[PDB]
Amino acid sequence: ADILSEEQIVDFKEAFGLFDKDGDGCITVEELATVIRSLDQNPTEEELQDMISEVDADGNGTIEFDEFLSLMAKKVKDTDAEEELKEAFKVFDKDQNGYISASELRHVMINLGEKLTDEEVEQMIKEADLDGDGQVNYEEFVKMMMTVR
Amino acid sequence: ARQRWRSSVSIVKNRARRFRMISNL
Ligand SMILES: [Ca+2]
Ligand SMILES: [Ca+2]
Ligand SMILES: [Ca+2]
Ligand SMILES: [Ca+2]
Repeated sequence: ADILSEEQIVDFKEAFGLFDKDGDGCITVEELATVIRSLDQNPTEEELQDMISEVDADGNGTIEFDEFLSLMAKKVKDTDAEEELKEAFKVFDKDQNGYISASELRHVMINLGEKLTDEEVEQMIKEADLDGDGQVNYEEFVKMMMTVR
Repeated sequence: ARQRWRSSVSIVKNRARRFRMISNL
């Protein structure tokens, strides 16, 4: 279909604004470091500077919207299961209770620009929920992402 | 409903509010 709507650029635009506390228009290594440092990790500035210059053509030292967009929009694979499997579950199970509640999945859903219905909501979670307990456990999630059948 | 389920995960990957790419590096 290849729809692609403002909802895509908006999501990225919102995140970008987050990185640029001083909404200057372009993220700087320093600002980027501050955000990364406050991300529960502190990578070496070496790879950070090299990584930034790697994508940034004119390697001006700052990532422009066009660069940020393509940067992420382009890179979208995995290379790390425990990362995607955990990162996703972490988002779904906001409260991190070990189970995905309809309400939690409801937001993570519409929050993406989708108006579901009572019927869809039921089958939405009820389908993944093998125990029909109106909730999905991490175990069920992994299996659902694996076999899927 | 397996489609929407994957869509939610796929969309989340695109959104990456944590920056899987940058966060990883
Ligand atoms: Ca800035
Ligand atoms: Ca640049
Ligand atoms: Ca929960
Ligand atoms: Ca279940």
